[PDB]
Amino acid sequence: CNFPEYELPELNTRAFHVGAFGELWRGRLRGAGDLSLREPPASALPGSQAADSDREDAAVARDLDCSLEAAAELRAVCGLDKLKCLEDGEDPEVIPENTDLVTLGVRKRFLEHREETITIDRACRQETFVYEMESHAIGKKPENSADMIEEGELILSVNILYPVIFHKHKEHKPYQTMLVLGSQKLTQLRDSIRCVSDLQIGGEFSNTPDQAPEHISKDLYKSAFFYFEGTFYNDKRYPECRDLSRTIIEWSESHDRGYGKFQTARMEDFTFNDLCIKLGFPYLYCHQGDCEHVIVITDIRLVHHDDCLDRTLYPLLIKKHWLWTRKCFVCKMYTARWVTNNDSFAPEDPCFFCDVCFRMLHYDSEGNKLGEFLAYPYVDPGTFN
Amino acid sequence: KLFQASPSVPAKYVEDKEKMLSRTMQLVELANETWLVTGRHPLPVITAATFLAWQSLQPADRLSCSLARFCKLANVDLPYPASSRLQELLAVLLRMAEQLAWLRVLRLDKRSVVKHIGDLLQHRQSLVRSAFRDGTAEPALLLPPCMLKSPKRICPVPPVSTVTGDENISDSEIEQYLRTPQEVRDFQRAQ
Amino acid sequence: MGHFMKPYFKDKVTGVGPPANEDTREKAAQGIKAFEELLVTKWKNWEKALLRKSVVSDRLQRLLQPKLLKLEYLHQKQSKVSSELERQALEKQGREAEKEIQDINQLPEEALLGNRLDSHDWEKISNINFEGSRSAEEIRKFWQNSEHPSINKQEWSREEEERLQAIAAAHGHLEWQKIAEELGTSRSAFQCLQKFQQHNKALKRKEWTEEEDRMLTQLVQEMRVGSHIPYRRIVYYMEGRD
Amino acid sequence: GSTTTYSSFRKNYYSKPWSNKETDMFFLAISMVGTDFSMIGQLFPHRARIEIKNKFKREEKTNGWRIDKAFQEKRPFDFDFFAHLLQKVLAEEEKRK
Amino acid sequence: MGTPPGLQTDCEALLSRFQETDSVRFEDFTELWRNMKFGTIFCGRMRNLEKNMFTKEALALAWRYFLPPYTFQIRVGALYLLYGLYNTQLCQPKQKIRVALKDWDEVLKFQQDLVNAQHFDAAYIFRKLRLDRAFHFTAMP
Ligand SMILES: [Zn+2]
Ligand SMILES: [Zn+2]
Repeated sequence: CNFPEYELPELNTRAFHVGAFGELWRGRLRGAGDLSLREPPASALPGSQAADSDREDAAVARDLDCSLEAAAELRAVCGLDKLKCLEDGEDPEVIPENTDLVTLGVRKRFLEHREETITIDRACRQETFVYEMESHAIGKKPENSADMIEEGELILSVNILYPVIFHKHKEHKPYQTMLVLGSQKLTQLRDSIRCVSDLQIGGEFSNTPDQAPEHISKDLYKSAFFYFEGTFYNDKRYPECRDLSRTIIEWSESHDRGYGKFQTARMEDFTFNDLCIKLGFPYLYCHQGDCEHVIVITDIRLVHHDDCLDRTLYPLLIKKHWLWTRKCFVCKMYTARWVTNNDSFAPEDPCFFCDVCFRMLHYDSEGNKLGEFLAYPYVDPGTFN
Repeated sequence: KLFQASPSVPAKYVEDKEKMLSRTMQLVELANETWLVTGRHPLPVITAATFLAWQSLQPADRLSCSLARFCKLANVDLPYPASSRLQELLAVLLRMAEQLAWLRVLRLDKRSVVKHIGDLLQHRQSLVRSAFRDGTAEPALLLPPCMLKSPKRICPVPPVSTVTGDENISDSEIEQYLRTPQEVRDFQRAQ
Repeated sequence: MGHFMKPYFKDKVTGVGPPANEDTREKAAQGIKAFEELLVTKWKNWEKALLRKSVVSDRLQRLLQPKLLKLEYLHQKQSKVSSELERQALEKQGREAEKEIQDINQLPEEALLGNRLDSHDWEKISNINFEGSRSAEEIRKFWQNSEHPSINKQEWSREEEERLQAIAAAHGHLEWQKIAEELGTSRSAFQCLQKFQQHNKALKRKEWTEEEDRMLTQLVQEMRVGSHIPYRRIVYYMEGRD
Repeated sequence: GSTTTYSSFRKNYYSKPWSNKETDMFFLAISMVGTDFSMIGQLFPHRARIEIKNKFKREEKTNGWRIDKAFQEKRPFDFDFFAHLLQKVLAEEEKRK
Repeated sequence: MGTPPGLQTDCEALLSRFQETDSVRFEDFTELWRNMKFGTIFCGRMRNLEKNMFTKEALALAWRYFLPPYTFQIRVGALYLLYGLYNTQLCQPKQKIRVALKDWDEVLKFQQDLVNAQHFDAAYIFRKLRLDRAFHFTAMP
């Protein structure tokens, strides 16, 4: 069945079909309205429930199979005054001393040792990006009706790992996390990806540095594909696209290289609902022929009224990882725009140069080449990350 | 199977047969004159030489391999003595290695000596005559291992002797070799 | 689960991936570099010591091996000739070699190193002594431009700093080989430019200008989300920053 | 299936080493039974007659004096007590270990 | 990250001490909640990200005690714990309890069980969490 379950606890799940999985949610939620994108009433203190009583008591009596007076009793009984140890207005910035929590004692040990001139600051907590992604998008609705999430829509969370693996650490991962819609297609996720590999450029231009190539790799090549459950999904919307799946298969299935038989679909063939997939299992996306991305589905769920409902922001970026810039070797403070080989001036080969440093060191007042070296323009993936 | 590419051996394992067989000759010729061939199963010598020759042709590519790891690629089952021959031959070649100062400077050992056999093979006839302590017409002993372990004493004259065989015999020794009737009954019970 | 790290496909018997595709081959033809080419590792001290060891061994071998070739060819010829006087003359040449090996072995390390621009076997060093871990030309640059003892490795003096800053203007802060040569302290153009740019006021900024403000505002408006911006990645576009 | 097949001398297959307490029982057997290696092979079901002969050949190289000393220190013979002594001492050796 | 610092002991101590009352009423749980002042946990200089992610993990932790194999009374206490955690949080929007598809039908059947036990405080609090839409329809908790 398309019934989720762990294969490895808290690490990956057993496979299920996305569309049937969404319908399994909605078979338990459709008509009930809990999946709706419309604002419901909420709790309050028992002293101000009078206005909501006329609407709440009857429904509570219906659902709990009790009387109206029993519903009113339960409503006043379960008021938030029984739980609000914090008054409405107390700030979170200070630990309330009127507590017995072990958690708040440990928090006391965290905070008190920072209260010194060497450590007093309001800097980052552990990481920066996530709440910025939430706050700018959460609870918003679109300006266009065509960019409005359907009620009960499946919301997927996909981690796209960077091609630059840390290669000294394997526990934590370099990635940016992306939300996609069940009804949407792979085309939209591929188009939304801003990866630096599309910006790849080259060519040797030590003699004429200003004749840097006019075309980025995106203008020269457009091949890209996802891969799930043994199926490649290759783009063929443009003449710069090539179905890489054929060549991969033609070599991989020639021997018992350790992988199963694969099949070929196009990128535009599948919506995210059409997949049969596992959560947490490593999958593959590749583009520009060489930039392989490890794809991990980290969450999938129905939409809710508190979510970001503005599809102009979708596919929605929700997390990112912070690569370092390639600073020039000359000044060591500034990111390089050039890289040189066989350089008679540089102490090492290769050597990275910022635009200014490159130009003064290797050229005279008229731009004439000085010394022996080869030069290449450089776009920094540690900057364009 | 090293002479062509195959899904089991990519090119970095592929090699030219002529070079390998030549190298093995230049090693086996050392083996015999260094007494290693005589009185042993001959094949382990070939296996050891081929393994190391194949490595030394591309040491940067091939130093990471092993006996069985190499052989099972060729679907070859290897001698267990090949380990003995290997240890023996590395012991020999380091003793050649010290003879040359421009090899001596690198402080060669088990790991590193392999990638210089191409260097040593050019001058091996000088290395042996600079290395052996047996400089006689007919510092290292050029002898088979059977006494490279050295005698505990160099075979002093044996005690060839005779005795008086005609003496009387102590009957007590004879009666010690006899079971008493109590012991006879014990064995009968045990049987 | 970390086994699926790049390459996502890796063969189980040899570890190799799929062969080169059309797009990658055309990119290589066009000279478009791969991001794996950007990985550079630091020279740790034993690497430099091993480099000096390799260079001195290369020089020692370049010296001795022709000598020993002469010696052994002489000995081979001697082993077959029957004329006694010719035998003794060949022996005399063998004695020449026998003396010379002892003398050259007694040479010190610096004399073995010789001059900065002498001929050394970068290829063999790279793929045998360094096993290909560092390429031949990388080793060549490192040695000949930083590691050979003839390179000025000393700290910058106040007079050197001031004369650098003064004579840099005479060449327009360009053509830094000429600046290094005019400095007279055997500095390299790269060394002079590095020392200049780590203090040059024109590069490192306490100031602000209109185009820097314009593009800083544009990138902030483009890329900021709430409180976060990529502070030190905006450096690539507005110059002189860190 | 290949022509590289090795052939070498397999008649030295791995036999079970001898224990020190087992050696002590061997000596008290020379004291108690004698040099009837077939009979000793019966008192030690885990050892066969050839093992007894090899044991004697190994012992005689250095321990002839102990062989004689045990042989003169004679004890009355009982198979049943012998077997009990063996397995009890072996169990005690395992429990100590 | 998983289980938050020091939260596991506080949650289990509250649940065990509630279980030792041999009572299911939300009133007993609230007196216990207010003696130790558990609602204060959402103060203590947690900036917005920390606050939201702490609320998420606290709700997911309490979910495990709301689920089987725990018995009726302990699950009722864990439902009250979820209730307190959700309604005393200081997040905007109110962060959600992660409920698996494998858990949702069982939890609705548990609502019916709470109703059938005539033990209506827990049933009302569950319905009220549904009205707040605290529960979230995620594949995994
Ligand atoms: Zn990419
Ligand atoms: Zn610079």
